[PDB]
Amino acid sequence: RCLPSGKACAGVTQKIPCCGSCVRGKCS
Repeated sequence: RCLPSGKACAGVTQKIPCCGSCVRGKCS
């Protein structure tokens, strides 16, 4: 369920981290 870049990753305690790397509250 990793999030593909272009999304707002704002919840380190989420189900899945950024498929890539979440930076600046933005899946990069």
